[PDB]
Amino acid sequence: VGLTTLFWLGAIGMLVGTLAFAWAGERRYYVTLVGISGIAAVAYVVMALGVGWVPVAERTVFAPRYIDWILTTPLIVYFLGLLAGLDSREFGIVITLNTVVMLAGFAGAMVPGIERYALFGMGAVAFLGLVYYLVGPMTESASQRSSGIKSLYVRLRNLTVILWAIYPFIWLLGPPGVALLTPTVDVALIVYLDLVTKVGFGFIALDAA
Ligand SMILES: *C/C=C(C)/C=C/C=C(C)/C=C/C1=C(C)CCCC1(C)C
Ligand SMILES: [Cl-]
Repeated sequence: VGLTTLFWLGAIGMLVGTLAFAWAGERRYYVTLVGISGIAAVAYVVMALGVGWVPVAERTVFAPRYIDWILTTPLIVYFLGLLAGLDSREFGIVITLNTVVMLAGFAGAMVPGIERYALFGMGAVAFLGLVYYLVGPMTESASQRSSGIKSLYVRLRNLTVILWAIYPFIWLLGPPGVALLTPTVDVALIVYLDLVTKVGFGFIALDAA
């Protein structure tokens, strides 16, 4: 099982999700889910073709992964913000916090020296602030909606919080960090997480609709 095989698997999974969401497509929600998995599909194909594998010191960094995350994770937060009924100002805070996490990870991965752990730490701090907004203010806000919408928000929120919290550990234990986990295992774990936090996320929304 090679890296390219794992990338192709993620590509196929994202593509199936993309077509499923487009078919089922309230247009805003369905269009967002197409963007979430559609962008990831492209990133995985590019990586499957061997494009964007950047050598850094003694590790290999996958640049398309971080461009993907920077564009798709704010769309996931946007989806959750619509469910919770955020005003346009609360959106700005959480999307700003999200972008800090994603940019810090991208920069830390691309830096060869130990300064990269300083960048990782900053993303960790901003992530804790993002979790606070999901579990607190956004949950208060979602409470004002129908019982079914509130229930859907809580289920997507917990899926999001629990799984997103695993990524920094995979990053740190993998090549970008202490380089303990091997690239193949590290990639396999992230392909699984990407698929669940995007396509699984999406199908839980379809089921409730
Ligand atoms: C579809 C892709 C998803 C949901 C990716 C999520 C990625 C994260 C939650 C990554 C978080 C990170 C930290 C909290 C600190 C810095 C390193 C990151 C980017 C792995
Ligand atoms: Cl990486």
